[PDB]
Amino acid sequence: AHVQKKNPLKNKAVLSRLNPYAKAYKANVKINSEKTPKAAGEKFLSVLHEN
Amino acid sequence: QQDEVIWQVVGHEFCSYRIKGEAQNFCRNEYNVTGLCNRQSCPLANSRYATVRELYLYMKTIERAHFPSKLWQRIKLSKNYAKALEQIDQQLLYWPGRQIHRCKQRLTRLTQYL
Amino acid sequence: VNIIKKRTKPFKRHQSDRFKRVGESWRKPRGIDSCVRRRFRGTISMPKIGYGNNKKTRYCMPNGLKAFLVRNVSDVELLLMHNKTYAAEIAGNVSARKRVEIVEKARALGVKVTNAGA
Amino acid sequence: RSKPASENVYLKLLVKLYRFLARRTDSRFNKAILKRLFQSKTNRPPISISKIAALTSRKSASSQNKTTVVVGTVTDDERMLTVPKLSIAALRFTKSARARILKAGGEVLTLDQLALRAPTGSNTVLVRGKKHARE
Amino acid sequence: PTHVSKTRKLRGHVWRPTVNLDRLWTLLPNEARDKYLGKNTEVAPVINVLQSGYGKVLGKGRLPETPVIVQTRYVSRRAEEKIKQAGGVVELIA
Amino acid sequence: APPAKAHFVSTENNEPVTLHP
Amino acid sequence: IVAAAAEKKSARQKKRELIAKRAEAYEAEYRAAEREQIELARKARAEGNYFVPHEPKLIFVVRIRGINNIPPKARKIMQLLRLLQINNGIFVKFNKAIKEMLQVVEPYVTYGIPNHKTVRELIYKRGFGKVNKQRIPLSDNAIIEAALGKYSILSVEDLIHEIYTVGPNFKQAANFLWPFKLSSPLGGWRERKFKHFIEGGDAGKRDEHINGLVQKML
RNA sequence: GAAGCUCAGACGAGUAGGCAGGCGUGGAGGUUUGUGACGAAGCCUUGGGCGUGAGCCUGGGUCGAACAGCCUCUAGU
RNA sequence: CUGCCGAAGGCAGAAACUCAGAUCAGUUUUAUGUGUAAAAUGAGAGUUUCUAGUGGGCCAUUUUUGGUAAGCAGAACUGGCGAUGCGGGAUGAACCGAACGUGAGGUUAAGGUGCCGGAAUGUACGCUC
RNA sequence: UUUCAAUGGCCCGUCUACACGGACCAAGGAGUCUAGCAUCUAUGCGAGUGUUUGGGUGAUGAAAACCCAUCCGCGAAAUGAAAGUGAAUGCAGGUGGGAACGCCCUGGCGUGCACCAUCGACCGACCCGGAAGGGUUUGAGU
Repeated sequence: AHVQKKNPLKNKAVLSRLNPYAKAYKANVKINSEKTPKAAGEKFLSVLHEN
Repeated sequence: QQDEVIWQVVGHEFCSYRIKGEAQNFCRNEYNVTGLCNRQSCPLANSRYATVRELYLYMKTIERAHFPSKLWQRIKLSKNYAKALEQIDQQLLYWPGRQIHRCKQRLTRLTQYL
Repeated sequence: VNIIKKRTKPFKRHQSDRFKRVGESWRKPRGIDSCVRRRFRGTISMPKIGYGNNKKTRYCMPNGLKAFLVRNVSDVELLLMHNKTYAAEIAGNVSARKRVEIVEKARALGVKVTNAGA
Repeated sequence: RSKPASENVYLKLLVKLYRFLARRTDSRFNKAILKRLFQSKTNRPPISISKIAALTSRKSASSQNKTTVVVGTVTDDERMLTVPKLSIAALRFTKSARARILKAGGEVLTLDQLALRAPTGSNTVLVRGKKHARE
Repeated sequence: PTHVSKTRKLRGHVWRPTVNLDRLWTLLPNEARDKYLGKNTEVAPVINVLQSGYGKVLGKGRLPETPVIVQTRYVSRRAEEKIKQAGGVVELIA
Repeated sequence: APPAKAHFVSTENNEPVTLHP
Repeated sequence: IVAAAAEKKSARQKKRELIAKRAEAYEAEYRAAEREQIELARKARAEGNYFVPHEPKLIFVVRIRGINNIPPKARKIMQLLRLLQINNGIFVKFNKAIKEMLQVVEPYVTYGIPNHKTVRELIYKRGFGKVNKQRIPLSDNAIIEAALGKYSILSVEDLIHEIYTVGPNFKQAANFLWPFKLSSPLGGWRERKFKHFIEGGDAGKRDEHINGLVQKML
């Protein structure tokens, strides 16, 4: 048993065996869509651009 | 005395059919089935076996093993290579089937000799 | 399976190429400060256990059959069940009469002979 | 250690038998017998038939039909003038001890007969002879 | 055997004996023990430790209640009434 | 002692002061 | 025979979605943990206040000097850490006691906080379990369930969670894991390997820069 | 060859020293229906083969009368 | 001939048996003042017994006193050497890496990329005749 | 196999770098036998053990082998300067641990080898008493 070590990260079948969750993972998800809220306190800007 | 003590005195080292070499030993016994040193194959060191020579077949049993003259019984086959396979395997069905393949193969090689 | 030899050059005793009183057979150097024993650069190698060959092929000739020394027809007949893994080699002191008798016996056995044509 | 230092064929057979029994059963008794079979004579002192009789009929006793096992020689003790009904399985019995056991009382057995009767060691007292005794 | 020595691998590398009463009945043969021990006989068996090679008898062990005569040169102090409480007598041999 | 946990560090009370070596 | 085979297959299946649900839960927990740190930093920046992240409880230590010319004190410490070769890596529960211990072997090791990819990458590729004092690769979940089944660790994802988040059974999970035998870094080290990382060298603490080294190590 | 087979992992400088297994030489007991004047031993060889190694087998030539494997024993090894 | 274990400036090994332990650590925390006591990590820990070889010295390190044109002398610890081959420093008993079975591939350490010499007569900013 | 090309390679042993040996080759050549003692291992017997000082037989080679017999050696009893005396109280004494085993219903229970900690008695030599009894002295003792 286990005559050769197969890397799951290069062999899809081995990754499927060890991780029965890679079938539905959906790595790239939309969180930002477009409605980005620019948020930085003016005091933080002043102390940043200070001196 | 018994099969195993005969083995441990005879089978391991002391036998007129041992041929030791660099790392191996072979069997000249006219009774052996495989030509190698084993508990499964030595008829001196174990009970009833069968063997073939050039074709006449030796067979043994235990109740008269104290009488060497009638100990080994001989049956003669001079018909065909394929036929001989049926007599050999038929007479070894009711007998321990481990060495049927080795005996059959000896028949095949020795018929190839002929 | 095939045959792989880890090394082909045989180990010569140190300075056996300089002196004739020193034989070619390997002798392990014993001097405490000798270069050969301390294993410096460019020095003849020493027999190591790591130099051994594969067990499945060790003692096997290039054709894969281990050579078995044979003197008489009986020794020929012992290679009947081992003709696929052993090859009969005729002893050097066997006369011409027994040599031709043995070689035809092996040829009838279908057993390879490594010195048949002699 | 995995083999006895002796060349005795019958010791080898006994080692072979109890090697299988130790490795194929859960008998710590069988493991003990295999270990004591590998011990040497200096680690295998002889036990006296007097000591065996004392141990069987000791205090609460309850000797009953329990088989006495020693990996060694059961030497005889002439000092006691009677022998109780005893059953001992051992490597080797002296002729005096064997005759005294059989003529007046029970039976002697080899470790073979022990493996035949109590292969797991049930109802077996595992005695050992006195060590040191250096001279 | 020289072949199994160390140099074959170094090649290239530069009057009064005594007896205790526990053993007194051992001196008598098996027949005497069978025909006198454990039974009641008017005649009592005699043990001659002198003929067996013992000068003095000492006092380690017990005895069965069978009486017995002990012939000896010297006898131990309470070993005497060990015989007497066992029913025998120590008759001193010269 | 475990590693220091995340907490808050209010600076409206003590605004950061510039330090120069 | 058919009933036993069906019973085996069923229970093994019920174990499979159990692994799937656990792995999904851990992945969601990681994303929710990173989202909350970003939200905490953003709101602090918006209010003008400051926010201090949690100091990570996990540390990855790589030994970078050979077995020669090492003082016995540092030799014993790395023996305790099981760093018996160069390039050997270990996960350690960074706490108060570990910090001063690493302050002594600082010239001989480099350590930093690993991220999720690093701890996932290491276990999948360099992960060898210590079973019966033998080095057995983690080629299946049978090894993990049979060796760490008494701590509710049943798969590689479970082991990754127990290591990355420093769970209650972190000691048992780490001790089950043979030290990582990493290769020499592709591209090489810096000009000098035995200065402090802060001085342009490679030894000592390097915090979030251990990930860059590990990518070359693997 | 239960003195065996099989699976797995780790390991590999080495003086003093300790332990274990093997190669070779003379002679003895047992065995090999053992080899030999159609050529034993020995010797030479740019031939071939085996073993990590000690060493072993073999082709050709020379040569002329004895020699060897296996298990033990033994030593002026 | 080969293999394994392997020092020493009371050791290493062998055998006989404890406990699946809180049993030890050339270690770090906690508490009391390098001592002691009671968390981290690692390791299976041990006890009596006998029996080979050695008990030297060189080099450097940090702690002191006596010192002088000037070095120097005497202590304690630490390691390296000694039993240790390999890469580099043109070469080397003490300098920088690295502890050695036979090989294939990949990647480095130290040091290097004008030629001898495998590798940029690379990029960027200054100094010097 | 010879040879060339590139790379590497200081002459071996001894003795504390030097120094001493080394022109070459063949043969010979150095931890042996024996007496005692000790550890360990193996074999036989076992409170016993040891035939070969001796005797008998051995005919097929007879310096071998086989058989037989009383002494005697070591052990079975130790202590004391010596005369001497000269061992299970209590299952040949108990307590705890303890291998193995059994019993159930993991554990508990028995059960206890060897051995180890304890422990009482006994044999003595020492002391007091006139054998009993009292020491908390002692021996690689029961």
